[PDB]
Amino acid sequence: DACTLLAPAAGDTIISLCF
Amino acid sequence: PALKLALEYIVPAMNKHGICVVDDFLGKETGQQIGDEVRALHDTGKFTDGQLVSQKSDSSKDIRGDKITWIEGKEPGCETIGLLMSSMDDLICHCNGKLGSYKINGRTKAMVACYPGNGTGYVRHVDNCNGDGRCVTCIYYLNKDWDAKVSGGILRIFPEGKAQFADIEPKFDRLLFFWSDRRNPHEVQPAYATRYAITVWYFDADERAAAKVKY
Ligand SMILES: O=C(O)CNC(=O)C(=O)O
Ligand SMILES: [Mn+2]
Repeated sequence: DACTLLAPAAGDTIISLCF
Repeated sequence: PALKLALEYIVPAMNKHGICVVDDFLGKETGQQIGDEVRALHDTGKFTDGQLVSQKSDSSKDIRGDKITWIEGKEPGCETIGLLMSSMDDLICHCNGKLGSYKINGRTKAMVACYPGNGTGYVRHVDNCNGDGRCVTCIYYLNKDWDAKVSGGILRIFPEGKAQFADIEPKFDRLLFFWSDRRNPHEVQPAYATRYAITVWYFDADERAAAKVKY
């Protein structure tokens, strides 16, 4: 649907955390 | 104590309401240093247009009119942003096992964002539409003596399923948490003064891996 037309980009990187 | 704050205040507020506001998170001195680092980053001209997951136009300011830069926290002159990120990570990891079914095992870089007044804003949207793994949105605000009646810029959250809403002023040293999925549609109403904030999204382990196999 059109939801992702409005959603903020998350960037190309995920930084591991917690465990 | 960060842990005590998290379990006593943040975990209940999130599981009951899906939104949690913590004022005076770091104190005036540290928050001021963060504001200085953000404004120095802005002064270098590096900020670029906020991006959308599915972008169709090079210029999409009518969807979101903010300018941003991504920060890992290890960069030169960004030590205090890094301290802010370390504080948030310590808090969140201490919530694990208590934020519903979520087991957070990652985050984005920090998104430093500036709405440069002039009626810029962000239309009502959901952060995580399609299970991209983002489960908690964290935003730290940096704007002192913010008067919404003059400057706009209110974050209005419309929690799903009821005519209710939560109006969050982008108040200096305020830390905001909310579920990133469709439970919390939200908008930044047009701002008429410079409006700074730092966002980090936190990822749920299982949804993150599923999103990985799906993209
Ligand atoms: O800055 C705010 O108050 C809210 N920001 C967002 O909803 C976003 O950037 O995705
Ligand atoms: Mn958002």
